[PDB]
Amino acid sequence: SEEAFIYEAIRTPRGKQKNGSLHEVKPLSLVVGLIDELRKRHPDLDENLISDVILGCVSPVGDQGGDIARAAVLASGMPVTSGGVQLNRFCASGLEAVNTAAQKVRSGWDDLVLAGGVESMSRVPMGSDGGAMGLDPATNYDVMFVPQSIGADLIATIEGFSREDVDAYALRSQQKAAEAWSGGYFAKSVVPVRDQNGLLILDHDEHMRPDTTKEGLAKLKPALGGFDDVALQKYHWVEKINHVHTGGNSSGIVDGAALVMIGSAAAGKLQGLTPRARIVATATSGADPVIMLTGPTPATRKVLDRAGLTVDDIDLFELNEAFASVVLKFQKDLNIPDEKLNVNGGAIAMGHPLGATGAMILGTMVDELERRNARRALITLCIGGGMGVATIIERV
Amino acid sequence: MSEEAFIYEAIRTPRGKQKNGSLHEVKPLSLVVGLIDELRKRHPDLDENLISDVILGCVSPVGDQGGDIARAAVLASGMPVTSGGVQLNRFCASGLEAVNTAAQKVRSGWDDLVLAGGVESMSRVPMGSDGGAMGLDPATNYDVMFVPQSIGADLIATIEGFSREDVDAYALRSQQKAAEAWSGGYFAKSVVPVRDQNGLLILDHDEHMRPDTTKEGLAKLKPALGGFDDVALQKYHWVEKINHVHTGGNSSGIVDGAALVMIGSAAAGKLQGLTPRARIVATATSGVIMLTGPTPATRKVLDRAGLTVDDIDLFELNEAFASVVLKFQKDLNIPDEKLNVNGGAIAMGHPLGATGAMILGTMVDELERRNARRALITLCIGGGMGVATIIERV
Amino acid sequence: SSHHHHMPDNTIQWDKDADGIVTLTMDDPSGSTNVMNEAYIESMGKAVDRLVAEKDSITGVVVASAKKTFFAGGDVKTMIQARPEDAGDVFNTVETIKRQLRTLETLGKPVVAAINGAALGGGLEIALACHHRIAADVKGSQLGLPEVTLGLLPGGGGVTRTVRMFGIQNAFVSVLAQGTRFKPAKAKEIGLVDELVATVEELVPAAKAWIKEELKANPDGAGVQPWDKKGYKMPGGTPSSPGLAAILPSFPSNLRKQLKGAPMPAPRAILAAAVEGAQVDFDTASRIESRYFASLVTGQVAKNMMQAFFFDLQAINAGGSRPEGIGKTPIKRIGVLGAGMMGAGIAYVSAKAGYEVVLKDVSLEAAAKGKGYSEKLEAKALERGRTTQERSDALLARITPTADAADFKGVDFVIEAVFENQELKHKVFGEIEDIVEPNAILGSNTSTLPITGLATGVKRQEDFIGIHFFSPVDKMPLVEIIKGEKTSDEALARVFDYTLAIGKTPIVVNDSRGFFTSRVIGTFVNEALAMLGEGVEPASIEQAGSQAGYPAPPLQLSDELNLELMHKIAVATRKGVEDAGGTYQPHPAEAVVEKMIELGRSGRLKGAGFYEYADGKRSGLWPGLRETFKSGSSQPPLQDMIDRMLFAEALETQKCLDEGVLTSTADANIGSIMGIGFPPWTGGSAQFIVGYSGPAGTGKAAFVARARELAAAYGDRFLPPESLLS
Ligand SMILES: O=S(=O)(O)c1cccnc1
Ligand SMILES: O=S(=O)(O)c1cccnc1
Ligand SMILES: O=S(=O)(O)c1cccnc1
Ligand SMILES: O=S(=O)(O)c1cccnc1
Ligand SMILES: O=S(=O)(O)c1cccnc1
Repeated sequence: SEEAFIYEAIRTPRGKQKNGSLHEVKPLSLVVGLIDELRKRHPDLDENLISDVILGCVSPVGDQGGDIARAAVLASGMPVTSGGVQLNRFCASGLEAVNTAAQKVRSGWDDLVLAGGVESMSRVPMGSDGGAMGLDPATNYDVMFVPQSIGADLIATIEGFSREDVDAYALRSQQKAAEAWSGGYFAKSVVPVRDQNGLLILDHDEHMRPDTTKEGLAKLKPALGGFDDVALQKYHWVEKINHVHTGGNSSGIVDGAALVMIGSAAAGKLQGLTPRARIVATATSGADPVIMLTGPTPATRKVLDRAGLTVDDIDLFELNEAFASVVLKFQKDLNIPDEKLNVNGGAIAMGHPLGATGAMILGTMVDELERRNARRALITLCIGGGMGVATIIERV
Repeated sequence: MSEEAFIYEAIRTPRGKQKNGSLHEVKPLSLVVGLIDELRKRHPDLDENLISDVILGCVSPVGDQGGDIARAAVLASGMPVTSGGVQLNRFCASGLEAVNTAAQKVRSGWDDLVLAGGVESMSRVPMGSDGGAMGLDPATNYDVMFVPQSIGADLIATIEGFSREDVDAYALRSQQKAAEAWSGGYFAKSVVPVRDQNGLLILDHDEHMRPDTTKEGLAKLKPALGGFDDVALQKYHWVEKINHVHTGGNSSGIVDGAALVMIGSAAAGKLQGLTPRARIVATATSGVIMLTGPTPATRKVLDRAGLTVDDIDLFELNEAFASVVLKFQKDLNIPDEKLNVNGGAIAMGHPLGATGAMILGTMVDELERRNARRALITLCIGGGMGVATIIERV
Repeated sequence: SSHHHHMPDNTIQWDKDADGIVTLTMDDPSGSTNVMNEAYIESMGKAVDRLVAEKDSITGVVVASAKKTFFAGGDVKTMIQARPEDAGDVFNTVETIKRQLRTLETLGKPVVAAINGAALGGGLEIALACHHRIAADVKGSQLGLPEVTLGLLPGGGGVTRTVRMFGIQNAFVSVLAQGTRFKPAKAKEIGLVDELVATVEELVPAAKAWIKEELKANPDGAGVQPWDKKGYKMPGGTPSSPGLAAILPSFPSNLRKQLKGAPMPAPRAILAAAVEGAQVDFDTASRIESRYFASLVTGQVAKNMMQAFFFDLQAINAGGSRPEGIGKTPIKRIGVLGAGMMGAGIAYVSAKAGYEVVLKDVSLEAAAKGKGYSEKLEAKALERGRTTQERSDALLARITPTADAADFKGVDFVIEAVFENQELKHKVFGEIEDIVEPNAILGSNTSTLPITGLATGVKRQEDFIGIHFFSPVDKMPLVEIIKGEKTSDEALARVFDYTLAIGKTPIVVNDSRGFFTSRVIGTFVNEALAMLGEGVEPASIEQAGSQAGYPAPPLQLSDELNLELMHKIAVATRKGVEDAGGTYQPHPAEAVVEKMIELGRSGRLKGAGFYEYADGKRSGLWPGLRETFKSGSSQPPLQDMIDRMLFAEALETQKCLDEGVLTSTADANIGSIMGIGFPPWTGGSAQFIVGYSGPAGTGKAAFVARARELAAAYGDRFLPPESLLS
């Protein structure tokens, strides 16, 4: 019944892994800083109307353990009634938090919800939380666990994506991320990180290499034994995996956080909030878990049928650039026009902070829909274990 | 706010005790897989491709419980790879928040059939194993005056005036009702025995229960780090001394367990041939002393469903601490014959991430055994949170 | 809980001396070897009960044996009968065994194992329960946990204790995963044994001496294992340790890479029990190990491997196919005709046993190249420390290369290994038959040509026989003895005894075209080439062979066999039925071989076949292969490709068992396993029939059903024979 609207969508800059500016910043501080920015934009916002804070986090241990969403509610002085819940659906945790916030508003049992994600990979590396699919030999031996890297190389092999093909996309991502920054596209959405004294720590995406060349990408070397033979035991018609993915055509390991304010139409009226976009539909699906990175394609199909739309009804497509082959396969499968796909760059140039990425690229499309005065955008991410989440937003 | 969400199945494992427990050798992933196989056994023709998500609550998602335990369950059990899988943590009410999130996914129309529940093997992954953003940041821990749940419960008993014999009287009541519920066969079809890879029995009862508890034995127990008592009284400055009345015999037990709930739309139930057992009427979320969160969450869920206390037939509040239940009973004048009628966590245990779904399935069964209409389930939470849910028998 | 389970003679002798040291002397009076049977369990239960009752007058314990071996193996005759409904009994039995060893391990006083001989499986598990292990360095003594070779796991604490001693990785790779056997010197090198003695008479004295010093020097830690002390640190860390958890997810994938995806559950269960046990206390780890053991014993693969590698392999060594009523006959000089890869390996394994070998070829340069095969095998043996400089000289000195037929004087055992051709074999035998001893065995290493025909080229046909080796001879354990129509029983027993002398396993085959190994391996390769002609992807065919459990994929093997030789076998098979007025149905693989020969890709020897070979090294499949056979036009389920290769060999074994080519299922199972590489998890090409398991069921009836299903889809060659019906 109730329609979920996006009122605010902000994010931190993405600090790089080695000698990154955000390494000295606890992941809790990254979220609190975004909360304070929302207050600056709406000083008379009745925070008592906020019923939940939903944060995606893939490695909820150490600095990110103990329900970091509740920690942000308490540390930022929000009312103790604002809840706080952490969730983990691997790469699409940030987008699942936004969709869960939207589905909470649609059910009529929640009126105004904050959602997003946070990941400080330089302080909490991925895999720090352990896991059963890797550290239980009985179930690991059965499900044939294979890292996302080999699965991405397997996709390039089957589809015929050469080393030059994936590197060509990686260059395109660098060029479009540079044009977006130099063009001021991110001026209002990227909230610079500062210390307790107000000193600047980071105000831009450190991982970007705007002077990338195809010759430089071709010099990079491609990314524990056994995983290569295990993948071919299932995909038995393939003789050899062509390893095309490097650090230059795969997503970057960065730190960052993102926040989205979602509420009903009546909630926006009571608080003087102008809606920016509307959540049209959300969907979840998946494909094989040995190759993975293939769940978003049927999730995109599922979210289109549910909203009664087709590819030609969508103005912008945003797929997380975990690996270049996954995006190129997604483009071939649905015949996505090149000028509609990741128009402001992606995680290859700017980084992939796991639990926050989904909310970041979601906020990116909200801004690009307004800047272009376009109508609809589709946001989707590939997921480990073979999952996929998709969302359609409509400009308001 | 259109599609109605129904409960089709609600099962749980027995709860194994912390010291020399039968479930210590069982990985928490296997506790969930065992419940999934039980659902298959009860519906051998269920098209699992209709299941769109598996939502598991887990407070310590590290070690054997890390890496999205819900996705591990989907893959390990052989469920369709399109069934998703997500872990969430909202402290004690994670199991109920997973059920509520599953119900809200069905109401939005964007999901048809969802598995929901929780898992916590506390004898393998103890509470606090995941660390915490508050404990690892003294600047935040200093400003946000942090006091453990144990002391806030003692503070509630001090302010409300609950004596050591008052809280121990409730602990005796819980042990007696839990033993009566087991002897009467109330849990025969909802507690699924845990077995090994050969079919041998591992556990089939809540081995934390002490059905021979006496008032004298509870009085001999001793009450459960420095600073936290002074930090609490810095906030509640009108209180002189905190009366420590909570022991291990009137507090929730540390146990291992899991629970699964199948939630779906009316169309999904008809399509798969499933009988709806109850209907999700409403959910709500609101809330240094902690544990005072479920009182506004209960009023909010009653106000949201257009009901009062007199409309509810059964009240189920998690027995984290005896004083928390006694305050809840006093704040809302809950009749004694309606409050935790089959015992609670003091007798059977509190497996954190799974408790919310366990006590929900307990009320689905007791509503049908009594042929009653409505029930209310709520859990207190650390940090000051609270979740409540109203179900109606179909 | 008791030390007893639920009549048998006592196994353990009790002896307490004046110092208070109790000596438990294991001596089962119902056999020459101490075995972990129901008599032992009851005996050790009474002994352990007595140690507890008399604890106040006991200062130490010495576990000893009165046999030539210390303690070897368990009760296979009982384990092979355990049904899935018996999982509770099997669990209780191994729990009672480990409850006895745990009590002995925690008596508060030192326990020393005096290992006088072989301590294998349950025998080593008893010694591992002791606080100190002393081994006598004698000939033939071995130590290890070879339970995995029977499809089992060390369920008497072997997994739990070796992991506590060496860590997860070292225990799995070096001890558990493959059941490696160690000589006493190597056992101490890796920590499996603490000290050595020169003879068995020093053991019990040294055991009591160690107890006396341990009580005096280490009074607080006496009788306390390292994993029972506070502050115990597992070597390599626990799964929660950050260093081990970095590589731990790669352990199952590395295991799946080594096993090539073959369906053998025992290594998987050992790895799971090892890791799961390292996450909990010792007792809980021990109970987890029990459940994984009961999982394997009640399974079918363990029954297959117990049948093949215990019962069948014993019956063969006991002279099952050896003619009864024939005495021993010595061998003094062996003469090998031909210095190829086969003839050189035959000369090596014969001289390594201790025989004097005369290696004849047509030129001295060729015979010298044959001995160079032995010299290069001794060079690799010295560089890795597996032999001495003196034994290598005595080995090579027994090999006398030559090029003259006169050097075959005094030879009483001839083994011909020339090129596969009847006229060439008739020629080289007539030259030397009058120069060898009048009772000399005239053997032939032919693989397909019938023996009865080759025996006509000599006068002493009663001593002509087929002695079929397998390349490489130095590493292949089977010898296929083919009995011609004129071959006597004495010649059969003499070749039988020779096979055991060189350390190889024999099978006896009646004369026929292709014998048994060459004929059955023909159906396996033919099925792969048939699938290639049908349009199945070559990579899928190779995957099906590896995942079925074969040591080498079938297309790769086809190149090592040469398609030119493969075509000649088919032409001889057709001519062997056409010249009898019979009917011959060509295999679909024949058309594939002919087209590859036409294309000049006849195998590895040519330099090109189904694979590409650059500098004598295989380097990927031939890219033109997919366009030649329309690869991809047929995509059957992988299990169909696997079953087609397994069932073809199983059905051919049944034929040549009904035709009388084979005389026992033991020869069929061990012959298929050790001869041509039939997957060991099946238990052999004959055991595969009685142990098949699929969606239909388990047993001979399930095999017949699946075979009829394959026949309806892929051809009447999969129709089950009459002998398999009721
Ligand atoms: O490795 S193969 O040569 O089998 C292959 C398979 C599929 C697509 N390109 C190449
Ligand atoms: O005496 S105290 O200040 O601890 C107290 C006692 C009962 C209720 N409120 C406060
Ligand atoms: O049963 S055991 O695995 O101990 C064994 C012992 C001796 C030879 N084969 C197997
Ligand atoms: O994983 S290992 O490389 O130790 C292994 C295991 C079983 C057989 N061969 C090798
Ligand atoms: O199944 S048979 O081996 O009889 C066969 C079938 C088709 C072509 N040649 C032979």
